[PDB]
Amino acid sequence: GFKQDIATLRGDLRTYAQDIFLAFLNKYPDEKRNFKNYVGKSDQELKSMAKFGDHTEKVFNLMMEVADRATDCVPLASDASTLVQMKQHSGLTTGNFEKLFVALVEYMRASGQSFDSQSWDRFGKNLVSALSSAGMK
Ligand code: HEM
Ligand SMILES: C=C(C)[C@H]1CC=C(C)CC1
Repeated sequence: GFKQDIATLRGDLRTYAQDIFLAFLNKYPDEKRNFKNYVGKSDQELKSMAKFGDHTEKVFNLMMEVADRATDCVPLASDASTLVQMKQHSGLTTGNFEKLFVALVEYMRASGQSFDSQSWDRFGKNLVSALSSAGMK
């Protein structure tokens, strides 16, 4: 289920984080705007941009903590505020997070693994809702 999935992802987090974030940027190429340095780069190229591996892993480190502290795929309001109140998310809307979670769920669906993809989809919905409530537009 969801908790085991957090363990699975954490066991190879660098690899999952890159592959899911790349799935996100390739499904929604306009989202590369948020990361100028990423434009005109193949996946392999991105995977050798220091900022890429480090921002991606830090995104997934914190996403797995927020997932771990959730009850029934509902994140802590305190975690939602943090994501809203981060200066680097100033430009962001819940739409940015929507699309990340659509790509993550689709990645899990297409994987050969028994990810609880329905739980991740509810998690993404609930986090978007929490982000709105915490003041993201
Ligand atoms: C659960 C979802 C997310 C988490 C946990 C998260 C977490 C983080 C963290 C921890 C940082 C700081 C990393 C660092 O610079 O050292 C960061 C930076 C940033 N995040 Fe997010 N993030 C999430 C979703 C998003 C989404 C959906 C976007 C855009 C569509 C985004 C855009 C950015 C940008 C642009 C930066 C700074 C730019 C850079 O990488 O140099 N984040 N995020
Ligand atoms: C495109 C990727 C991997 C970005 C994810 C999050 C941050 C903060 C920058 C790298």
